[PDB]
Amino acid sequence: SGNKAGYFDKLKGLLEEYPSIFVVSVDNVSSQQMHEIRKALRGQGVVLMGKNTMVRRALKTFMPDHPEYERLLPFVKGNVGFVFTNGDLKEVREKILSNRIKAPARAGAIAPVDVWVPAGNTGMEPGKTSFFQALGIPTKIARGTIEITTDIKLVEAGAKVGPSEATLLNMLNISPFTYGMGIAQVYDQ
Amino acid sequence: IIEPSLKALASKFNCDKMICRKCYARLPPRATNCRKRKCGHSNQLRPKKKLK
Amino acid sequence: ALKEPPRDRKKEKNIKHNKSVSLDEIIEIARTMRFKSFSKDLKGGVKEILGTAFSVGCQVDGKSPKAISDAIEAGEI
Amino acid sequence: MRYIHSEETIPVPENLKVSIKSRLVTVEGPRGKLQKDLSHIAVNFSVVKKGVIGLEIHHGSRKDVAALRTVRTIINNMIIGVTKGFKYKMRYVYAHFPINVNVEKNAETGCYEVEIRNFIGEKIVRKVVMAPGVEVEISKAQKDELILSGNSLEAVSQSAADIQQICKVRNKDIRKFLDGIYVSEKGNIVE
RNA sequence: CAUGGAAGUCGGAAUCCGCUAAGGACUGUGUAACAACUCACCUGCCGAAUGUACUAGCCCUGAAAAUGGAUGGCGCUCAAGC
Ligand SMILES: [Mg+2]
Ligand SMILES: [Mg+2]
Ligand SMILES: [Mg+2]
Ligand SMILES: [Mg+2]
Ligand SMILES: [Mg+2]
Ligand SMILES: [Mg+2]
Ligand SMILES: [Zn+2]
Repeated sequence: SGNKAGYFDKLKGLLEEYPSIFVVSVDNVSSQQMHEIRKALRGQGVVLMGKNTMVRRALKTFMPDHPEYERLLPFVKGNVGFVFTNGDLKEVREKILSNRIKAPARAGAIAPVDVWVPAGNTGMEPGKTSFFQALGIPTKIARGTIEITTDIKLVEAGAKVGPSEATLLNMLNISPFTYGMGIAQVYDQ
Repeated sequence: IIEPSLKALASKFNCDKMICRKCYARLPPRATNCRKRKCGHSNQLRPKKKLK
Repeated sequence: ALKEPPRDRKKEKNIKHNKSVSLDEIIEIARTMRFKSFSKDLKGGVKEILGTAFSVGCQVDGKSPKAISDAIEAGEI
Repeated sequence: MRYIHSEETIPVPENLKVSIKSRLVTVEGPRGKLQKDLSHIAVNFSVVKKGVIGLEIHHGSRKDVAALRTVRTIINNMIIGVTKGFKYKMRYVYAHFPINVNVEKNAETGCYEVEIRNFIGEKIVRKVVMAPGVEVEISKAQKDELILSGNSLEAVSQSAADIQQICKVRNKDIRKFLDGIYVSEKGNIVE
């Protein structure tokens, strides 16, 4: 547990030097997203999150270095990380909000909102018509391109997406999911 | 011929089993002790070998 | 590319482990092309990486690529 | 080593009614009524809160304490069955000889019975009659599906096992002859 | 490095560093090979015990013979057994 011991001194060393601490609620986000935001904020500020700190901040609350830690004691519930930076709070309000990825469906993901395909020309190879015939979508091949004459409802809002439609959604580059950084309440603002 | 998923479903009930080495009893795949009393709940089990 | 002499044809049928190369600033110069593609802070980690990358070659003479990368005593550039 | 106090609780939704007398449980709700007799187990029942049933054992042994979770799950299954019902699905698997079934309707009483013909190309006509309260359907959703549905898990499952156990191959290598009828899915009627 | 090809995954010998709480010269599948998927590993939930060997008391398997049958008999289970 060498890294376990190494975490303690890093947390206590880092908390005292930086007067501003920002709380981030990150959940089910791809590793590459944290990689890119880490490289983007490499020059200014260091981001680090870990396991729940049941007593590791309570020990800093016992001694008087920061009487305001015990005000922040109840704020930790789960999957909440901390960001240590020296920039202004106004400038960091929207700094970490960049690079919202377009998450594809996962073969049954619940769509919060009704998903519709606008009228247009798909333009792909007409060998894929078996996929359309699986769902029974009225499609006409024009100039070697599959065209949907009439809009067909894909899945109702809040209902499980069909596996065939979900697979077609990947190559259609349309999805109801947009994953991005979550901003939590900080310092009772 | 049998489509692969049905063949797997049928194989689940009569191919993936454990065999006791004392009374030749059929046991679940993850079992560790025979359930019959005439072998003394022995723990000498071997997998049922597949057909090939 | 550095390898050893030329990898003449019809010679790779047998063992082809004769690819020993020198360990010097030539590899550090070649590291600038990569230029710490994956983070590596100011590229010190990339310098150690590229130095220990030729672990099969075992650096040159007594020195080893792993020992050279492990010993943080050389200049940054 | 005897444990002084062991207790468990069951929440109850605001849809059904339950009454117990002499360790005999009666559960009745929107989809019907069920009965169970538990006179063979020494358990103390109580009403913990407005919608929670508690049950417990005092000074029990390890073997006696073991049955407490079994009782809890049986009554919970009764609650599930009376508020959502049960539904099993089964599939037919044959290689050469198709197997034909005939689920004729009620035979002047509530019991259903299913007739099976042409198993591994056999001319036996074989008949099994299920317990009352189980409804059998031939699926129209897709091909070669049998649907069993009902209120009680024990009866639905037992009838399905009767169907599974009646189609057996004798004097043959069963790793090669995979002919038969097998169960494939378990779930509730609603959702 | 060999290589239709083998970006870990005919293969040979090596086996490092970046950034992390963790995510590999790869744990398999997959594939021309990759990718993909998974695994490992850490974290989101959780809410107090766990795992691995050994020792000896009772009980059970090991335990098959010829007329019908003997803890002396009936019978006995918080014993009427040890
Ligand atoms: Mg034979
Ligand atoms: Mg004995
Ligand atoms: Mg005796
Ligand atoms: Mg006597
Ligand atoms: Mg006594
Ligand atoms: Mg006496
Ligand atoms: Zn056995």
